[PDB]
Amino acid sequence: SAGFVPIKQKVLVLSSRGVTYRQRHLLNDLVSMMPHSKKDSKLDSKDRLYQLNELAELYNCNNIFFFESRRREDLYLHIARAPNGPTVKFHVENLHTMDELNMTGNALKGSRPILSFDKTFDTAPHLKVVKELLQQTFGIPKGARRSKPFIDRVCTLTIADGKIWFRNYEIRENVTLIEIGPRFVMTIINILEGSFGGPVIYKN
Amino acid sequence: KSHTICRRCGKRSFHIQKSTCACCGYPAAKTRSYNWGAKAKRRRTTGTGRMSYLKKVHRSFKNGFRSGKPA
Amino acid sequence: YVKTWFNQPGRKLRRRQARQTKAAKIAPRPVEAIRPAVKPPTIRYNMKVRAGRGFTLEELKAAGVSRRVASTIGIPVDHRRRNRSEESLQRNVERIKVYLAHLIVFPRKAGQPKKG
Amino acid sequence: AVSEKAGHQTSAESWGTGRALARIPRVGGGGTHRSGQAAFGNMCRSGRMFAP
Amino acid sequence: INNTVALENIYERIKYPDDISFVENQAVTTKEPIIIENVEDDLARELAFYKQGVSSVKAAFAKLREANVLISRPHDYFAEMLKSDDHMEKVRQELIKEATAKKLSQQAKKQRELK
Amino acid sequence: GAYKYLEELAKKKQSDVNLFLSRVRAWEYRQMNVIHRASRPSRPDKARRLGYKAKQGYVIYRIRVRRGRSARCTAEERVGRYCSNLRVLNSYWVNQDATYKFFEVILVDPSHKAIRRDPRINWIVNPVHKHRESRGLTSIGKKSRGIGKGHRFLRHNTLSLRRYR
Amino acid sequence: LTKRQLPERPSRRKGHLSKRTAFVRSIVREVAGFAPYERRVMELIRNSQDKRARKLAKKRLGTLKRAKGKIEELTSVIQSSRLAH
Amino acid sequence: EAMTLAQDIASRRKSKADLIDEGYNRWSFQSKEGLPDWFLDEETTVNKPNKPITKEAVLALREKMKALNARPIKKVLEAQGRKKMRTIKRLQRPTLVVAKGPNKGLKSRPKGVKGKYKMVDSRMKKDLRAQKRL
Amino acid sequence: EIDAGYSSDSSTEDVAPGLYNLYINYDIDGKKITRPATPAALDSLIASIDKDKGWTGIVDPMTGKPVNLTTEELGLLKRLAQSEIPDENFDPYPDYDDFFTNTVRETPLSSAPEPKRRFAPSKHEQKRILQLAYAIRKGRI
Amino acid sequence: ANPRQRNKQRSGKPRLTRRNANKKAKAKIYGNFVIQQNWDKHATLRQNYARLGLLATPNYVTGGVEKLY
Amino acid sequence: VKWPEYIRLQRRRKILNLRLKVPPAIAQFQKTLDKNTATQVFKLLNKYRPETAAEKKQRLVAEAEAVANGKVSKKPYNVKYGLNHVVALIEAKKAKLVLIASDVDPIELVVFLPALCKKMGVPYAIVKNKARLGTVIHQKTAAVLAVTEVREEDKNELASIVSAVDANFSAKYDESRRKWGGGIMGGKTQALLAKRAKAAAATVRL
RNA sequence: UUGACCUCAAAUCAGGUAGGACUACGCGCUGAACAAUAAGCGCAGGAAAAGAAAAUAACCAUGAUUCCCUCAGUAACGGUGAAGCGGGAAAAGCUCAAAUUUGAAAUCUGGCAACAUUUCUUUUGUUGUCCGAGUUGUAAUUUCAA
RNA sequence: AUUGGAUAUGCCAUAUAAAGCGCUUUCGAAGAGUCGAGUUGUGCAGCUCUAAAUGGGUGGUUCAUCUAA
Ligand SMILES: [Zn+2]
Repeated sequence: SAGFVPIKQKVLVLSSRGVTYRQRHLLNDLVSMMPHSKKDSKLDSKDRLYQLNELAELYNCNNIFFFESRRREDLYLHIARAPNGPTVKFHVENLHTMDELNMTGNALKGSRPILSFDKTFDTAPHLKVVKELLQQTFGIPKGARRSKPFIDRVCTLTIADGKIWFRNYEIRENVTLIEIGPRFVMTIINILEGSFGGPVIYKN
Repeated sequence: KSHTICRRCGKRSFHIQKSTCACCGYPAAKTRSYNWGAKAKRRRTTGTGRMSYLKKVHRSFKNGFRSGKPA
Repeated sequence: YVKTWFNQPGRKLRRRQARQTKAAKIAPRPVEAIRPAVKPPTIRYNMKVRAGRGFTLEELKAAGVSRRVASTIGIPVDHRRRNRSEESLQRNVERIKVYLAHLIVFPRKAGQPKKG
Repeated sequence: AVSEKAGHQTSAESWGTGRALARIPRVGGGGTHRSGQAAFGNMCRSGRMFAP
Repeated sequence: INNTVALENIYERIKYPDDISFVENQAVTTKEPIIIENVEDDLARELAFYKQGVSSVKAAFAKLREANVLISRPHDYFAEMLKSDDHMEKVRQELIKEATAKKLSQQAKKQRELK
Repeated sequence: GAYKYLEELAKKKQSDVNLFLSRVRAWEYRQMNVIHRASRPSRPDKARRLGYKAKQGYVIYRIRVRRGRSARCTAEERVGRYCSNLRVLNSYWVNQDATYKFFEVILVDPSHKAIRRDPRINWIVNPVHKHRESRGLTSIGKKSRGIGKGHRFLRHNTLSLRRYR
Repeated sequence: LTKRQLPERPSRRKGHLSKRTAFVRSIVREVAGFAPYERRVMELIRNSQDKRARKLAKKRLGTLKRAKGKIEELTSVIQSSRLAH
Repeated sequence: EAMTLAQDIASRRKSKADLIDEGYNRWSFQSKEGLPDWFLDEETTVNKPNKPITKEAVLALREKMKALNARPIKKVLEAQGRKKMRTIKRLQRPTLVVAKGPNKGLKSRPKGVKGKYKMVDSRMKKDLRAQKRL
Repeated sequence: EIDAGYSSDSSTEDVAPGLYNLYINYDIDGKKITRPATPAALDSLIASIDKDKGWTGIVDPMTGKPVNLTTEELGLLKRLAQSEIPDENFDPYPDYDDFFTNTVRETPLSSAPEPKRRFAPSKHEQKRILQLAYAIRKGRI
Repeated sequence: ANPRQRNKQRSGKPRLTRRNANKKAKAKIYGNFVIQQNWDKHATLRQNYARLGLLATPNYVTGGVEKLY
Repeated sequence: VKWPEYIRLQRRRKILNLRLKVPPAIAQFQKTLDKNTATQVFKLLNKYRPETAAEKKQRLVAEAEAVANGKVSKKPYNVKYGLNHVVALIEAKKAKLVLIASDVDPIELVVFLPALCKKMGVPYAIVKNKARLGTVIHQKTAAVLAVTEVREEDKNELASIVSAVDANFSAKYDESRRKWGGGIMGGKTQALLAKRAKAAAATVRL
């Protein structure tokens, strides 16, 4: 059929050829972070990205994640709504992995987090759309497989000089939060009105 | 005795039990050569003998390896 | 491992002899072929003009030379290079056309049987 | 220049400490006038010159 | 080009209903618009981020308290975690070395005055 | 020409025809020796395009090498040693099973007059082509050592001191 | 400068499908038969399990475009056979 | 090999539907129905696909192969005892020389010296005192 | 849209049993699942002393009891381990399917025009005839 | 120095000496007869080509040419 | 009895090709043209043998003498041979009758020819041995022969041979060539295999 | 019965060829302790290897390989460490597979026989003839620059 | 003496031949257990799976360039 036990949100994750060791570290850290994401092999075409809708329909995932490495020194992340929907391209800088010595946060894999967005996400329209889209993606829907029922971590999204800061924290009993480890500086580049297509509706 | 005369290199290094010379490696077809033995090579290399044919080739090259008889 | 240049004078004279040995073989003709004029591929160097490898198949055809006799009279051919602008084409056509006007081509000996 | 392998061609190692002889390497083997003679040194006869 | 009308239409089309319970969404928007002007001073922004997270955690806990959802994780929970247990041993060793370095520095400082 | 049909027929290596023949020939090649003479190539299409002409002086030798260095490179080196009076021109893949990979090696006799008088294979009679397989100069030997044009594929540690420095 | 439009080089003509190569490939495709995974894929397409067929072909070949080309090739075999069967 | 496969079906790690699809390969279509013994015997010896092997199946097979009387009271006590007593029977189973007079300028083991030994020449005393001061 | 559902055969699913501590701890919504009582020592000894057919020795996380493959599962394992078609009724030997050659092509495959070689006396023979003519007049033949 | 080299140092057979080491000799001209007659062996090829009215290279020269006057 | 290794290989390959399941494209070569029609085929083919190497040189030197003294002919008619030449003739739709050898050693050289011949509309037949075809063309072997043109005398003869091949090879078999070949077993082989199969299926499943 | 072919053997069968040495430079493989290193193994030449773009670049574009200078201790990677451009040395381009010669296997090795030829009675061919190789494909033609 | 590439000249030449350029109301084949995907080792190799035909490779912001086995 179209779907058995339809979970509200599912994610599809891909990586392009020529990704770096740290970039592959971040991608592996993410797929562990959201358990409702289906990993997929490399995409051979760094240019014909519009096929991702067909991949999304195949795997029944409505949220597309693509980690494109350019020149083996730039990291970009395309996040889109699989059926029609917006497509937002981000640029990644100042990466941080799980294996870093400084970051000692420890969370349960699949535990449903709490999303805390900076109020600046409600100022501009494109920021409103991005906040809502990121909410529907990072927020693990109820009944997701391999997910944990307990609440243990909080993911924080903040806007600083037009740059999104994403920080995950582990709540300790008493908040006394501890940085989990995923720390990277985000940069919105452009937004497409369609799934990897359509006219550009926002430009940096 | 533990060594006898090797027929190939004429040295009393042919092991009786293993039937193998310790100097050249007889009866192996290839001679025993080891680059860590730099002095070992210069003791038995080319030129340490008559070198009768090589001297003939060296002498015959200048005229173009010709044959026949003069006028 | 240290590389030394004590044979730098020895190398310079050996090449001058090699040029002299070429001229002994082929005396009425230059010891170098005629290279075209091209513009280097960068924003730093595109103002300059240096010598390329050979004349494109369109530069030969426009000048009047065919790609078969070009090598015979000493004109190198570059099948890879192409003419993206009329400036490069007209520049190298005149380089060949000057060459053809300054060239003396000695006739060969043609075999011809008794009948046709 | 001197030969790069001049003075290195012998097979000498220090005879050890505590034998009432200078610890300069001495050529091993036996049965010749050379065995027991010190080598591998600027001060030694038939030894490498200092800073070739 | 930054079409607010188009963005608003897309936002309305993909808007999550407000009637959705906080349990289903688990997304909290801070009422206080926390602003960190000192972008260069990351230490100052860290306190602001912690305060925003603490406020969000308190709001979520109060909202989820009426939902009868176990916020606390029992000590008997031994499921698979995001951070590998093998990696935790290396993390503990690194923290132990850093703690020992601070202890040695304090001991040396006390020894300097003692001598 | 039939060589087009053979080329496109050898592309589908698990179809009904190509799977039936693969097993039948694999058992047959196992009955014979590890390195045995092949009277004619089993793939006339592939040998043809690798340099083989059906004239005197061209030799085909079939060899199987255990799976689990490149197997093709091993095939040429073992055959070239076995037939030491010939030159290893090229080689190709013919069959395989769970234990063995079967190859056919095209060799050329450099003392044959049909080879020494052929202007298109004269190049192999010169002594610089002695044991191309041994020096990594064959098609698979070139690949195994990264020889190629592009970015994918002693000047470093030497100190070059000029006269006037 | 005055831009010149250039002709097409013969090396850029490569990839063009010929009438004889199309005929040869279709003749050989029928004669040879189908690979074990192709036989399974055609069963799934006949049983209308299109989603399972595409996932299988992508798993076998290793790329979605290769899978999409193979599924189109095999489904054209199915319809052409069903027209003649 | 079968145990690694049997573990995968039961443990649900590998989906049953995917296992069935993975069973349509180059080797399953090489049918063995009716072939002669002289052909099959070499085919199994040679043309046998080598599937991957997991340590868990190795342990499980060892558990199956563990007979009821594999390790009874005697084979766990006297068999342990014979090894222990064997090991017990296996278990029960420097001189200062001064470089002077005839000992001066030696290169190997000197006369009338056996076992571990050390050589002293009274010149290393200066180095010894310096080392002590270090 | 696509409903963001789950197919019945998706490679990701709940419950990942492992080699036979008991993982009877919790469930969804954070409620403690009752731990099933340990089986009778007599029954456990019987199972340990006599392995059931297809004894995998794998325990699901929910219950401490082992999981054993059923008759059909043993049948599929037998087919898979012996390398045969895992479907009992699926003809691996279908009839010949002439989906392309069942219709006759009315035109020649190539469109290249005929050369004049084929309508005039051959040049290779004429070349050899001239060569043989030269040999005759020179007395060689 | 070598055992091969000391072999002929002590040998009585004279060395295979060939006296071909005449530097500063510029190759004589075959090919064209007219060039050979008007070519003088002291001058370089660049000086001979210029004197005869020919071009040694149709390209630029990668150095400073000579200036005698 | 101890057979040599190559004799054992020969006979095992004969039996192995029988017990296995031969694909329809390879099993159609097991069913060749009948003995009577093959005789009539080769009667026509032996009126169009290519002229011998001696007979060709004999003709050429005859014309060479004429020009050597002082000095227009007809198009030669014969049988067409050579795999690439014949395949090119079939695709050109010029061949009137294609005769495929039944034992070409790498079988895929001719495995597509029955399909290619049926695709292009060419009457074809599979005849016994590569040596009979070779004998016609003065060779040791011909993987395939073909007839494109015959003299007006033999136009009626070829039309009879083509009809006989159509009636005795194409109208016949036909469904028999669409079936997988092989699996043939001896008189006592199934009984022995049935005992082996039931014994194996009992408890020898490991 | 007689004979075609396929495969496989045999011969102190006719004529050939391989091995070992040297190993400075060259090309592969293998490889440590402290370095695409030493040692070990395989294989050549007077040079070897590389080589006529599945190459760069983002320009007004360049145009096989090799080497030199430079780029440059630069970018990148985290101390290591390039390459494109640029200046120069030398320059040279090409051969196949995939096409029906089909109005003609036009191709080739060997034997025998004459005839020449020679660094040479020592070398190298030619012409004739016969047996063979070859249609499961040897020549001419074409190689994308077309 | 022994040779090299030219020049002059004699004899022979199988030209019913061969080629360049230019024109097209006619055609134009292009290398597979290879590329690639997955994984394990040190671009390369093993293992498992295994292709395409304006296709495929490599770059860059649709474009450029190239045409492997
Ligand atoms: Zn010896």
